[PDB]
Amino acid sequence: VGLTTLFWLGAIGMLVGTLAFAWAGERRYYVTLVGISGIAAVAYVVMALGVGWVPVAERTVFAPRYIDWILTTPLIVYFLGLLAGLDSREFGIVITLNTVVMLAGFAGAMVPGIERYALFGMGAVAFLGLVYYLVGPMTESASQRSSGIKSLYVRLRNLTVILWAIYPFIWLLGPPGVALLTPTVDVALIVYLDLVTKVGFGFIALDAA
Ligand SMILES: *C/C=C(C)/C=C/C=C(C)/C=C/C1=C(C)CCCC1(C)C
Ligand SMILES: [Cl-]
Repeated sequence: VGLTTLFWLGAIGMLVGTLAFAWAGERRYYVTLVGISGIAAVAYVVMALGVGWVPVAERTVFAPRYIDWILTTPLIVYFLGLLAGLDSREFGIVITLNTVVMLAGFAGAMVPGIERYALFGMGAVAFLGLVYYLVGPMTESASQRSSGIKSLYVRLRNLTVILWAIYPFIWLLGPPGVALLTPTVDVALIVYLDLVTKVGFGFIALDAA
């Protein structure tokens, strides 16, 4: 099982999700889910073709992964913000916090020296602030909606919080960090997480609709 095989698997999974969401497509929600998995599909194909594998010191960094995350994770937060009924100002805070996490990870991965752990730490701090907004203010806000919408928000929120919290550990234990986990295992774990936090996320929304 090679890296390219794992990338192709993620590509196929994202593509199936993309077509499923487009078919089922309230247009805003369905269009967002197409963007979430559609962008990831492209990133995985590019990586499957061997494009964007950047050598850094003694590790290999996958640049398309971080461009993907920077564009798709704010769309996931946007989806959750619509469910919770955020005003346009609360959106700005959480999307700003999200972008800090994603940019810090991208920069830390691309830096060869130990300064990269300083960048990782900053993303960790901003992530804790993002979790606070999901579990607190956004949950208060979602409470004002129908019982079914509130229930859907809580289920997507917990899926999001629990799984997103695993990524920094995979990053740190993998090549970008202490380089303990091997690239193949590290990639396999992230392909699984990407698929669940995007396509699984999406199908839980379809089921409730
Ligand atoms: C579809 C892709 C998803 C949901 C990716 C999520 C990625 C994260 C939650 C990554 C978080 C990170 C930290 C909290 C600190 C810095 C390193 C990151 C980017 C792995
Ligand atoms: Cl990486």
